[PDB]
Amino acid sequence: EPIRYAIPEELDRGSLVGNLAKDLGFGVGDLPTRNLRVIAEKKFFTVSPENGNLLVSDRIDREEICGKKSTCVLEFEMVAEKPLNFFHVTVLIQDINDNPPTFSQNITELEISELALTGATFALESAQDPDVGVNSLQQYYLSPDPHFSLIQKENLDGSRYPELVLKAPLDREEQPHHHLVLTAVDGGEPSRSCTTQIRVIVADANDNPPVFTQDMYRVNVAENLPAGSSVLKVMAIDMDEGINAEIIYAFINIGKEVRQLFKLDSKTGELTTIGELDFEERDSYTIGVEAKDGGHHTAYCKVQIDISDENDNAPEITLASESQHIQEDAELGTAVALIKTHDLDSGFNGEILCQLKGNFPFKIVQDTKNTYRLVTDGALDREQIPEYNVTITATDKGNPPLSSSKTITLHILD
Amino acid sequence: EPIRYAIPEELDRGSLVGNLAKDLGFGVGDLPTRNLRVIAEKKFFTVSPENGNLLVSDRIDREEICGKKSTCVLEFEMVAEKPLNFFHVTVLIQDINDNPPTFSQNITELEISELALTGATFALESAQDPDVGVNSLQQYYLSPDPHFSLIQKENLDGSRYPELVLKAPLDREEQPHHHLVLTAVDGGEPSRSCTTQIRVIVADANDNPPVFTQDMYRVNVAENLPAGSSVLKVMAIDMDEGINAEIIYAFINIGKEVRQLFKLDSKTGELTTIGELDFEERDSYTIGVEAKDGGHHTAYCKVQIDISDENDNAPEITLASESQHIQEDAELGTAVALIKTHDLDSGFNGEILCQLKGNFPFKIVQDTKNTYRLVTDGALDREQIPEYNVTITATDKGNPPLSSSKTITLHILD
Ligand SMILES: [Ca+2]
Ligand SMILES: [Ca+2]
Ligand SMILES: [Ca+2]
Ligand SMILES: [Ca+2]
Ligand SMILES: [Ca+2]
Ligand SMILES: [Ca+2]
Ligand SMILES: [Ca+2]
Ligand SMILES: [Ca+2]
Ligand SMILES: [Ca+2]
Ligand SMILES: [Ca+2]
Ligand SMILES: [Ca+2]
Ligand SMILES: [Ca+2]
Ligand SMILES: [Ca+2]
Ligand SMILES: [Ca+2]
Ligand SMILES: [Ca+2]
Ligand SMILES: [Ca+2]
Ligand SMILES: [Ca+2]
Ligand SMILES: [Ca+2]
Repeated sequence: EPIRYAIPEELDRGSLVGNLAKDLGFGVGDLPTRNLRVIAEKKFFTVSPENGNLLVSDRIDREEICGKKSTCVLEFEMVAEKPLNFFHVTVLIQDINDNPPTFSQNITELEISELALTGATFALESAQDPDVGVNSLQQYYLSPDPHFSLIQKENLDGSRYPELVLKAPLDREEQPHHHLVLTAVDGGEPSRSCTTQIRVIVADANDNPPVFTQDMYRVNVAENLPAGSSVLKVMAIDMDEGINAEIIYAFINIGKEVRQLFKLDSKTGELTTIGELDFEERDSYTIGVEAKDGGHHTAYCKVQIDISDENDNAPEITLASESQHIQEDAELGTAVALIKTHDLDSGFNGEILCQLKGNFPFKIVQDTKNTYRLVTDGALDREQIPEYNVTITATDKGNPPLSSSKTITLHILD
Repeated sequence: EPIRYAIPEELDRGSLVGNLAKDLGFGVGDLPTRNLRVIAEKKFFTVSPENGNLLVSDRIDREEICGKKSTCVLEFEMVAEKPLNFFHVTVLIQDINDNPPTFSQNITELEISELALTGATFALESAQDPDVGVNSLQQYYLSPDPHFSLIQKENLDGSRYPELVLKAPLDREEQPHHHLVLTAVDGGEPSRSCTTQIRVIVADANDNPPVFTQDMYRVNVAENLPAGSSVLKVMAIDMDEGINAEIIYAFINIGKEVRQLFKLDSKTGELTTIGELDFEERDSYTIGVEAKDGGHHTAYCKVQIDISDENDNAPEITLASESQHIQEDAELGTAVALIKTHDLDSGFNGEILCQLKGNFPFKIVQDTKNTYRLVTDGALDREQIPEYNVTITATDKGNPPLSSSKTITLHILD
């Protein structure tokens, strides 16, 4: 007694579903006398009491009725009169591919670090299709990109979902963004399609250690350099981004001799002096510099600071004599006093020229480069001149030249 | 004429350096008459005018005089009288191993990430030795540790510096700290030594992706569940530290049908309901959950939420008749009205028991599980009772049971 029909959805009003009169043993000779009607909470079908045909009266949208059910059937009752009887009529609504696939968003972003190995799989969002059956099964295609490809797997129910695969390593320092296009095409007639853009943001990874612009920082300064003066500036380049590019500079393998003399900026890398340079104490400094980032990648270089000799030391004079006593009967050339000179500076700043300032019966006789001898070159007499105030002046050959004066009293004994 | 001596440093006062009288052709017969003296800005040596010997007068510290020079010589002048002459005396001070090595700090810290490959080299700070020669060359020894070893290289000048090498991979999740002891021993007699402790801090690396406690979160709720009620709580474990352990929870591959129904906490991972559940619309929800950390490591699990059927729908009654008109001459059993019942709920909540509330000359005759027929079971007469107000009550078999009342007026025609 029950009867089932099968019509496609989205049929215009008046489309023939079937002949309920012919298909139930109802002769037309008593059709209007039985008043064939259709009772239903949702009025989707009507019956013409003239011929007994079951037609449609409203829009039959399968997605509004059943949704995503595999089978969409409608069960209503038909009422006849004289006598009153019920006729259960089932109507299976067939699904047509009238709805295209849709992604949740037109543009989707994905963050992938540079450390993604070749072959890494990244999950993608599947497209939804309001239809069922073959009109809902999707085929996913990715636009050709030399870095990314697409693999398509199936679930247990047969539904297909895309997954992004990496076929080329990602280098943010070469290309931080990748624009892909994913297209979902269902397997119905006609084949409806939709596209979406995938913005792949290459996340930074600490894979580039710091690199100094110079493997050796060699500079020459003077020892009279004041404290705090700028000596040089080391520079390191880190091609990464953010914390993986911030560089801190610091000294390594250093001692208190150099720690109390120089200062390295932890941010700008400027090398200054916190102490006093002295060419006589140390003429060359070799310091190791460390460049470290957030990823603990270290870079090492050496800095050599040369110091020039400045004429900041005056020649001192050392004298010696036989209790600074001279016999008035001494012969010409008798050693009266011994002179020793030395200058702490090097080069021509250390060479000394000793002079005899004044007019005395003596003369300077050079023996070595630093030892002089004061001999007699005139007559002596206690009752005439009892004492001589001999002044010795030694001047270096630097620029500006410095000198010192050493006066010794030489008594004349009888 | 110049003469050079060679004595070790740190000699007590009165130690014999040499016989300047014997070594310069000076007979003792005229030794005190020449008054042998030593002129020097830094008084380190003296000469006894009785025998002509050159002795020491103060502490001879080679580190205070020359520092770290390879050769430490002292050049002073000797003064003789009658006649006055100069005698240049050179004294080479030999270095003794009287100073032990020293590190810049007793405890040094080093940060090494877990990604350090087997064989990675890490620079160490060398020990300083105030002496020179073999008394300054250091031998570095590291305490045996199954993770670290020591390699020793030489510079161009022959000085030796230690470097730390990694022979076993570092896992912070297994051991975040490593306590090492580095010892520096110089090559002098006696061999002086010093130690230092190296605190190796294993820096964290995002190498542990999130892991869910359950690969499947299956729960069953009721459709009358209010909005905002706690459904379940997903949990992910990240064994890393800091940013590499903070986990965010979010839905993946979801649509507006489920997005408008549930809410996943991005921090606590608690799943709540922002919509109204309906067993008649959908009975099971399958949602994908993503667990992502700072290192972009993803973890995926599925959550299945089942819904129980609640008796929240009352059975509705559909009636039909021949214009609700009855002939008073109708035979017993004539179909007067047609009854159709259906309940949207499932199970026993959907099964319906139709009753005939009141006393009328009619009775309910069941045809199918949902269709009833009201037939005649008594006499009829228009002039006696012209109309009947038949009340139909249909009650479901749920808990609590719900029911509806449908009253139709049936006129008696003559
Ligand atoms: Ca449709
Ligand atoms: Ca459809
Ligand atoms: Ca479709
Ligand atoms: Ca890179
Ligand atoms: Ca990078
Ligand atoms: Ca870096
Ligand atoms: Ca100076
Ligand atoms: Ca100088
Ligand atoms: Ca000078
Ligand atoms: Ca010493
Ligand atoms: Ca020494
Ligand atoms: Ca030593
Ligand atoms: Ca680990
Ligand atoms: Ca870790
Ligand atoms: Ca992690
Ligand atoms: Ca409900
Ligand atoms: Ca229900
Ligand atoms: Ca019910």
